[PDB]
Amino acid sequence: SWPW
Amino acid sequence: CGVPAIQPVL
Amino acid sequence: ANTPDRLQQASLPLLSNTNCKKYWGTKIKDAMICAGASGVSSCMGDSGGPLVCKKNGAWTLVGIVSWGSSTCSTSTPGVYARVTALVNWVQQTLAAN
Amino acid sequence: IVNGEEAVPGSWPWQVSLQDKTGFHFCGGSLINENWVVTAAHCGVTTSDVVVAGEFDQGSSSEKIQKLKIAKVFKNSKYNSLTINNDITLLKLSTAASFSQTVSAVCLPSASDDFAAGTTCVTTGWGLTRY
Repeated sequence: SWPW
Repeated sequence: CGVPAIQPVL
Repeated sequence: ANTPDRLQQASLPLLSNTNCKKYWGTKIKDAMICAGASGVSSCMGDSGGPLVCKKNGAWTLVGIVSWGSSTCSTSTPGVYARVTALVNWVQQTLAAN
Repeated sequence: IVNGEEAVPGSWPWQVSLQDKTGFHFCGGSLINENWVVTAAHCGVTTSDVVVAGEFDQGSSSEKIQKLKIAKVFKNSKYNSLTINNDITLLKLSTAASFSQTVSAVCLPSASDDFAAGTTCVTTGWGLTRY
């Protein structure tokens, strides 16, 4: 996951 | 609010 | 990677948090709402922007682009801040400032 | 947005671009009135960043855009950076946006409003179109  | 003057087209 | 010069849009469905947990497990909290897994995805650089739903003729901010797949997979749901959980704080902040 | 399409110019008039001092677009946001923008807390906006309203094509110099300074960043103190929960920040603008054909506010829901799973909504932005 990653910040968008 | 929420009512664009230029209507979106999807 | 490709960054666009021109503003993009996509239509996509809201998920339930219960169903979103099948993808993301306990990462999904009540103040999140998932959307997508539908052939589109929000991605890096979209963060902070709107997820809007049209209700009674007006676009309403339902989500704020937050996080999701590190590859922006179009088969995985995106995760958005759930504005209904946050709007009282918005109103309090505006009123106090 | 991956596998979206180009918007009609000006048709999402609350959409703003958050740019750093080097002019780099790093996040979106939404105008909720002439003085305030809603964005994500994890975007890490500071008072050195700029809100750009009225934009469509970031490669064009011919659009009448508004570059708006930020007076104060109000990160929701329920924000949890470890879980990215309660991911919302308000930006109070130093000078009001001037609403127009291409610059105006999004509506906010009531806390009790219901947006059902299965409803089709729209998201917008200048994020990557391909990872």
